[PDB]
Amino acid sequence: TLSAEDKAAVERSKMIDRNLREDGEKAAREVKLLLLGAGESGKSTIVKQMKITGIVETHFTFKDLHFKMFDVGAQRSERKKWIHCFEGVTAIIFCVALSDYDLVLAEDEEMNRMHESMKLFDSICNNKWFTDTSIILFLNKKDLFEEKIKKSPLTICYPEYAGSNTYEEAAAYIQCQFEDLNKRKDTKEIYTHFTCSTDTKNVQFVFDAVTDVIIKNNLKDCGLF
Amino acid sequence: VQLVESGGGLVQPGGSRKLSCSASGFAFSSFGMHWVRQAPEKGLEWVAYISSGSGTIYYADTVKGRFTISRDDPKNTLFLQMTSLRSEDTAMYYCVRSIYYYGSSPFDFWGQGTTLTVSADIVMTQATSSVPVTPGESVSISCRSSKSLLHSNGNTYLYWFLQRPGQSPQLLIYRMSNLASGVPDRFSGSGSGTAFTLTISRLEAEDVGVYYCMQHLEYPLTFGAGTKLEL
Amino acid sequence: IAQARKLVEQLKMEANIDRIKVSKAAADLMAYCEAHAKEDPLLTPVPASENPFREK
Amino acid sequence: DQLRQEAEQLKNQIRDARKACADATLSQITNNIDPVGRIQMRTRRTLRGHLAKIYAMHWGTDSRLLVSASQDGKLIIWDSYTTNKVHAIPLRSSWVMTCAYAPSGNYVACGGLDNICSIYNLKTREGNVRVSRELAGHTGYLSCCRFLDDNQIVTSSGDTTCALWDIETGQQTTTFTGHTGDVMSLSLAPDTRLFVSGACDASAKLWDVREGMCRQTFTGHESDINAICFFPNGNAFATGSDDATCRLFDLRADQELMTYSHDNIICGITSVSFSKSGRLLLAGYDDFNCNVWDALKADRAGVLAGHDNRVSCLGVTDDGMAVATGSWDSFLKIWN
Amino acid sequence: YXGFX
Amino acid sequence: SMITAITIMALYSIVCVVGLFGNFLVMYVIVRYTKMKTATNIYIFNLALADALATSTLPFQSVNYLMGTWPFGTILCKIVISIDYYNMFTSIFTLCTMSVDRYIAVCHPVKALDFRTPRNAKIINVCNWILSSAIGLPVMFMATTKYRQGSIDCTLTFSHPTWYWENLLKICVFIFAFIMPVLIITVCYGLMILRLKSVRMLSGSKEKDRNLRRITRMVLVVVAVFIVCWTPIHIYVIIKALVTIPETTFQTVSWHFCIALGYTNSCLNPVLYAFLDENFKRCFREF
Ligand SMILES: CC(C)CCC[C@@H](C)[C@H]1CC[C@H]2[C@@H]3CC=C4C[C@@H](O)CC[C@]4(C)[C@H]3CC[C@]12C
Ligand SMILES: CC(C)CCC[C@@H](C)[C@H]1CC[C@H]2[C@@H]3CC=C4C[C@@H](O)CC[C@]4(C)[C@H]3CC[C@]12C
Ligand SMILES: COc1ccc([C@@H]2SCCN2S(=O)(=O)c2ccc(Cl)cc2)cc1Br
Repeated sequence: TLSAEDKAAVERSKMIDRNLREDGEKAAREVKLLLLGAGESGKSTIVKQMKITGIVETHFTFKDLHFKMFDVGAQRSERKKWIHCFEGVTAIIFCVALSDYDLVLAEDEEMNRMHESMKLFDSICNNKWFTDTSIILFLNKKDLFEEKIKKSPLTICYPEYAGSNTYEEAAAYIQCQFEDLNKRKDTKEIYTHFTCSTDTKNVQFVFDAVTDVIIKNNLKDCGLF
Repeated sequence: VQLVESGGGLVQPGGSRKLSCSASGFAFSSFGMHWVRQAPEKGLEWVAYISSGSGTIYYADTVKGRFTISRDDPKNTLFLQMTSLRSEDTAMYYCVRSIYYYGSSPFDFWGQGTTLTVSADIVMTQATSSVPVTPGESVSISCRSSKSLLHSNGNTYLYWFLQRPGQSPQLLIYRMSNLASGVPDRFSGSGSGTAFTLTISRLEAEDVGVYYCMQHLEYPLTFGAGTKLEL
Repeated sequence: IAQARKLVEQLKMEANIDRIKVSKAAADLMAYCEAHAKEDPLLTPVPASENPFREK
Repeated sequence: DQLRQEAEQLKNQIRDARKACADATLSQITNNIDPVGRIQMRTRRTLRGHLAKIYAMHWGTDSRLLVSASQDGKLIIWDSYTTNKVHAIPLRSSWVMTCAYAPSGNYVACGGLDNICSIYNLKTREGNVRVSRELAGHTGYLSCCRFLDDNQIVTSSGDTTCALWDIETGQQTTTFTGHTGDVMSLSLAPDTRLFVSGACDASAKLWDVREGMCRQTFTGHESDINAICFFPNGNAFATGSDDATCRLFDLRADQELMTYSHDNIICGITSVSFSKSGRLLLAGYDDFNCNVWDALKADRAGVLAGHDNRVSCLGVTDDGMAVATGSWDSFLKIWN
Repeated sequence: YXGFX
Repeated sequence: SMITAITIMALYSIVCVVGLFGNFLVMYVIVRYTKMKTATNIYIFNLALADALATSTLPFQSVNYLMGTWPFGTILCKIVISIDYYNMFTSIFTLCTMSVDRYIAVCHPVKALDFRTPRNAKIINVCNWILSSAIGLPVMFMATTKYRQGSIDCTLTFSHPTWYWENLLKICVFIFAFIMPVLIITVCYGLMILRLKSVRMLSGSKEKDRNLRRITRMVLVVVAVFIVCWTPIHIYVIIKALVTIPETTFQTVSWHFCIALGYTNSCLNPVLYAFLDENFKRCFREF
């Protein structure tokens, strides 16, 4: 029914289809992570830890698992108009620097950095495009935090805190404050890790969280969950 | 874009030889490939065709069984294995690229050709064999087909090629109305099913050569005898 | 200072402009729609033969 | 603080001029003309292969070829008559929000969260599509791009500015500034001497390509403006917003003419388009359906259902013969 | 099982 | 008696309606409101099929009982006996495949990304259907229509020793349809549950533990229903093989109840593997 050139065009289309299927199969095996946080939260330090103009893409392979980290800090536009592009992301790595409680934001308005981080975390975690998406929360600059906490009380950020002035209690209570922002605790996990200078541990934590996410997805696929 | 053929020379009848064409300067694996032979004093004749991906292969009835066509994409090479060579296999063999998709122009680039010597369907008719012309006047070349080349999809699969003395033929017109890239607007193709014409207005010296009409409706791939222009 | 000057100047440029009556614009749109009604294939189901999109 | 009072005075003067210019609403002027009646369009083709979310598509001027962009990192050029795939172009950045097809058919443009407009040449002698240019100079994501010709392209960005680019040199000749919000879409006039852009400040601005300045501003929407398209003759344009309404703006009258909305539909409008006559306004919605509106009567003339996810893009052929809808479910459908 | 058989 | 017949015929027939109804609906719903795109639907359909086909061999058996004779020929018997012994292994193998698939999904997620594909699932199904042929074909080439007491019985027939081949077939059907499947089911599901214990979104708060308990109960129900349904017939067949028993009414009723109980797994699978799947329910919840 087809002419010779039509048959050749159909064969070309079939080869294009095979290439598309191969690309989709390669992509589906690969983990996608969305990196969020403030500029000084320590995005770059963990980025270089895990390694060893718009959107920045980072590749790394750990234990036969491929990762694509998407950093969107340069995008200063309205987040509502492009956040949905990351709807089906495996996990969101949210970075916050612990030493930001004493520091106030550079802008004229006097507001603590930790509260801006908390508001951004609340907006991201409770976003309608991320309802079942797991969040790996990194609390960086722990050494600076333990120095400043002895040097300065933790009541500065919010005086409601009446607990003892100690690095362990302060760190745990900040972790609890961040985790309390989760409004769906039955269907969303938050993995909290206090970042340290050892490069291996940070990659291991992300790998374990992603393994849990993949197990959850597999359970949903099988119909068990 | 460059196609270089090799593997020619004299051969004993009943023997074998393997022609090889090396492709450079273009995406070889995305092009279907053709072998076209030309006897020393005669016109063109399609030999074999291998599609991109090696999915489909076609042969001329006069070489089916004896000839095999293969391609090696990693080396960007085309191969024609020939066995039991007869007296009719003495010819210059051209390797031709052709890409098939909506709006494409197959048979656009021809190789230089390798000479092979052995020493011991739709019929396309070029009504005229030779006409003398001079620069300035319009020239008309006619071709006729034993079957209508107008397909039900609206395309008429007629191709006009020009072979200047000592050179490989080049595509002038594809599907009887589309001008090939790099060809001046002097050349025009027109006509209807079973009757086609090539018009050359404001003729120049380099236009002198042999003009061939080919059909691409079905895979017999048949050429005309060839209309020659002279000064 | 500069922002105020820019905004005021541009708004003034947008201010003095010729404007036709709205009824005229409505009539123009309706007239264009009517004049080209037959050429539109989507308004009326096209006969199958002339329709390039058919079953295979 | 005289500036704030002066600006308010100028806005009041513009508003009074617009209202005095208003004497009859388009609705009753079109009351006598008869309805188009129910518009029943069937799906004639379904294009498969993207394997991911589709964000943009654009018809070719021959009304047969079309280009589609998806988050899979692929541009696909389809032959719509036979459903064949003409080309499959891999993208460096898979985060693509827009694509365009050159009127000559020689080039395809795309862009996204990379803040770059990539121009791809379709007619190379090597037989493959390569990147011919990478236009850089926006500080935000590109949301829409349209070819004026083989050498000029207009782009809109999430940095609140539009830019006219000379493709040969790779530099932006004209920069259009004046939107306070992100610019989500742009539409070229048929003559291409002026275009219209819609942004997240819930306003649309009309830009003169040569002069480089906004000539008129239209403010009727509540939340945003996601899509915009000129009326066929070029004297009007329709806008689709997040407030779940479409609006028709007349350039010469310099105000809104009519609104297209219904109570039972409350979701956002992703895309809009006109039929060749301009009688039908096709709008893609977040409720997975496309609504065909009687542009003159502002009544739902029909519905196109069959997409399982958001209708991200829709476009009508220049001959007006068919409609194409691309959705978040990774499928393009031709409707007729 | 064990009805034919 | 009419009572024995009534009972041995009522059960056989009722198993048939239940089975063919459920299996056919699931097979139907897989091809209407679901679509075989996942490996799970492909396995669920294939099991629904084998179970429908096997329950279909029941009506002949029940008539062979009440009429006391086969009236269908030596060709329908070969299509009866063979289909019976073929959809037996194809459903058990599919159950084992589902078990192994879930085990890989939970305990090897990274590798599961490479192995769990709809295209590999079809290969696994074809492998199951081809492995079932190794028992199907010899059964088709050995079925006969011998004559007993002026009434034909279309049991199988074996060469020379006859006891040797018969008992070898019994052992093969008892090891590759009861023991080995039990081993895979139990081990795979046990390891899966052990792994799920640690998983974070299944532990912790009350509802996560509730979901974990739900999954555990479903798994245990599957394993039970398999063992309870298949053990009695196999054990009683072994018993009959070793020793002879009187032909008491109790004996006949026990025979037919055991056979129908073995078939009852085909009737329970539709609810245990399709109606208890969250996706299937999410399909049912929208119309
Ligand atoms: C040697 C003989 C028994 C082999 C013939 C039977 C086999 C090959 C048949 C039996 C049932 C068939 C399957 C029925 C359903 C499906 C799911 C469908 O989405 C893809 C193909 C697949 C998986 C079929 C392919 C072939 C199949 C596995
Ligand atoms: C393991 C579980 C799930 C299945 C149990 C199967 C039961 C029902 C089987 C196993 C052994 C069987 C018994 C074996 C032998 C006899 C002697 C016979 O003269 C009367 C019936 C009787 C007493 C059988 C009745 C049914 C029986 C009790
Ligand atoms: C989804 O993952 C898998 C699940 C199962 C299998 C193998 S091949 C098909 C059947 N089995 S079996 O139940 O273990 C089996 C082994 C031996 C015999 Cl005689 C009969 C059955 C393979 C894979 Br990859």
